[PDB]
Amino acid sequence: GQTNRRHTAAVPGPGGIWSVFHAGVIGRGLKPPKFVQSRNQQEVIYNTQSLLSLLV
Amino acid sequence: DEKVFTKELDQWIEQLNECKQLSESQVKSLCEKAKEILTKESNVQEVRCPVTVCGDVHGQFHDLMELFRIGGKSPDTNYLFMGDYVDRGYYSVETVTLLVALKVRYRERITILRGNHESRQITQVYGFYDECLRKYGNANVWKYFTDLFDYLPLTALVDGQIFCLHGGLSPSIDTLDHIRALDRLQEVPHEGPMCDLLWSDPDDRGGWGISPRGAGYTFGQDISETFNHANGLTLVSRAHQLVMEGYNWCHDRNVVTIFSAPNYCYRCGNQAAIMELDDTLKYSFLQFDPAPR
Amino acid sequence: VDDWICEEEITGTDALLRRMLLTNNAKNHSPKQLQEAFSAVPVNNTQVMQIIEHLTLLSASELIPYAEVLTSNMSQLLNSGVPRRILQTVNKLWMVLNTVMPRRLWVMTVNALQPSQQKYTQNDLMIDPLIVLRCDQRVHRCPPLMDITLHMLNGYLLASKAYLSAHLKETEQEVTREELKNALLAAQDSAAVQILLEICLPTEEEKNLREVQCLICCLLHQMYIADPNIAKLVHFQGYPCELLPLTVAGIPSMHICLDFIPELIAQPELEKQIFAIQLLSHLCIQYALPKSLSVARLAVNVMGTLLTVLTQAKRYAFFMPTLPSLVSFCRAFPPLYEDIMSLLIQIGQVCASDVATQTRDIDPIITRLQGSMDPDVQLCHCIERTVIEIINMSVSGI
Amino acid sequence: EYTGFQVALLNKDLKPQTFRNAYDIPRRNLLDHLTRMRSNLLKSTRRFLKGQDEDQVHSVPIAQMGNYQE
Ligand SMILES: [Mn+2]
Ligand SMILES: [Mn+2]
Repeated sequence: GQTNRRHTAAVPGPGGIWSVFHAGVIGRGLKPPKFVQSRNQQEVIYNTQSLLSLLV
Repeated sequence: DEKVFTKELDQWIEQLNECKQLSESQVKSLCEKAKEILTKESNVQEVRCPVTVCGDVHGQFHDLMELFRIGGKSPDTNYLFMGDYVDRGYYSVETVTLLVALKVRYRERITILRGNHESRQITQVYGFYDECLRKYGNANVWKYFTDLFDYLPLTALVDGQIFCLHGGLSPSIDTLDHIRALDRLQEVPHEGPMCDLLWSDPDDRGGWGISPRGAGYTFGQDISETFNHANGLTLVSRAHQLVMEGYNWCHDRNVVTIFSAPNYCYRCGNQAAIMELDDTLKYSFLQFDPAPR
Repeated sequence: VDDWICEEEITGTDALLRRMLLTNNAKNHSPKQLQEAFSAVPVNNTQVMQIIEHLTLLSASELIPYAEVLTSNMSQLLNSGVPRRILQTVNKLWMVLNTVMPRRLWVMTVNALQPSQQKYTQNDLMIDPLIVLRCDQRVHRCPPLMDITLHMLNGYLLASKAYLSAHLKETEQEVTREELKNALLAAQDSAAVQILLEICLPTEEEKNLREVQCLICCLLHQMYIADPNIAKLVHFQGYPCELLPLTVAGIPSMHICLDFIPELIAQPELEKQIFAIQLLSHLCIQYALPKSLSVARLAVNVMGTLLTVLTQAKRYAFFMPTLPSLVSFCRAFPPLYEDIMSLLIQIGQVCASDVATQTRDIDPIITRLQGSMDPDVQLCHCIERTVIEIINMSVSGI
Repeated sequence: EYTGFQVALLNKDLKPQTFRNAYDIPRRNLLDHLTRMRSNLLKSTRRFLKGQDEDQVHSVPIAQMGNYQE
């Protein structure tokens, strides 16, 4: 193997006639939630067996 | 064993916060536990959000206490220090002792990097050796603190996206996997990847160049853009030059200088600043003045 | 002008005839009577419908005392199960009360339509008018309450214009301040437009909508004919492409949007160029003019020039969302066919060349017979599908 | 739009002034920036700034800024 509506619905308290707390966003936000790869070893070993049989 | 060491280390924190130096055996045990806790740490330590990244301290202990009064106490807000907290300051042993004791007390809440001043030769020539002789009496505590500086991690990574280091980039470093492959367990050389890691600095150039420091290189916007694109980064945080406003966004919103030692060498009069990455990577700047004395 | 023009004589003084012949004894109804009619622990909609239907015939000055109970009881009129005359007739009574007591009515309606608590004043609403768009979630699919919210938002936007002008004029003790106020007003109106257009999206839980969409289209048409600079700023900012039919079919004022498509397509930013191409395509579907055909030819030339100048990843990012616009351009205008066709064959073979650059998991070159894949084979598939769409458009196009 | 059209290229030395012009604010932070703009016009401070982030350009000298003080 290997927006704006929900933004403005939740901007209470820290705003008002005062400036917002932050200074900006570093990038586009959180870098995904990160993907977790999942395999099963029997298919891996037997597809490898099939390919090495074809090569041999 | 854990309870008695925990309460003794808490009393060490409380005695350090009121600016009292420790004893040699206490520094021995602190340095040994620091060696044990820093052995299991990579060259690029992933620090999860949120975190308040602070810059150079350079042995200004009351300014460090003010910094804790601004950004938050050490139990409650995460900190990431990009080294250079040992020279050019009157109270040097207290600063490094406080950082190391906070590291071994709060192992997920304090991240400490390595600066260029945190080497045997530079501490010997620029003041830490003299401070060592004048307070503790002999040169042996300098030996423990130099070994402790030897084991410190080089860089850090915030949410896979922000790269925090002391100095700058390297002509020999292309990927972050090469940072993790370096032998960190050695004093910083005069030439090589790690000396450039702890010694380089940005400048408005078009390429590499000899830094006016005797070691390291200098890099421009093209190099920083290439490094950010090729590694999936968007920001390079560093702390190596004196800044009046305490923060600089150089190389077109890619390299961020964060200096956190107000009134550097007590005669420059700079207003320091630190960066506070929230849980949404949604930042703000805390900009502060030197402490009353 | 809407509030004063709903006051005018409609046809034949039918309302006067009704207030002559149906409200002989309406003194039994009282504001507090409507108060426990609403606040019954079951939902007896019959008696509240009785009271409000009798409340239609009264004059606005006689309808002043019922503003308290109506406004305080708007919030109950959001649950699943209210009959439609209750909502429509409360909308009518709100429109009647809007002709006499508008400012107090708006500042009272903000404090009632808020989600379930902060009591808001007129100064905060004039400083920031976007709390009007911070109403309850259920308001977004209630057409009368959204109509009330839209009139309220337009009123508070004009209010904020006047308030910022007055606060700038008072606090002199000058060109920079004036242009800063102009920029604040422009970004403010653009933000209001963008929030309204994002209300117009279908929500993810469902994936009455059309009523909210057409009401928001009416308000946006009024705001665009008020000043075209907001329209230019919004189309420079951009909105999701799924709104591009709805915004073009429903707002007539988008015709003047054909004035700045040459300017929008000339911006260095790339996603602005995709937005310009798509917006131009939908406009050419809507309005088929010589101006539209000329800007369409300019669009084809711009796409060819960007085909000359684009890196492969940026080529995919540019040419993936555009290509249905070429179907729209070909559907609007026959004389562009071969020109369109030329662009397709060029893009086709250049993508084909890219397929030969590296090994692929599908090998599409030998597939001349008919998920997460390689971007190049996706681009080739998009090219062949847009050719299929063009051909089936031409066959069934009579 | 006829034989005189050139698509503009991105300029590195652009300096996009986010307070002087509404055209330079991106969508994804727009409401954020809007509030900040409002704060400026409601700050009524001694000094009014037309830029959110004016850090420095190339060099931060101690002597240059220390001369502008008593
Ligand atoms: Mn230092
Ligand atoms: Mn340094």
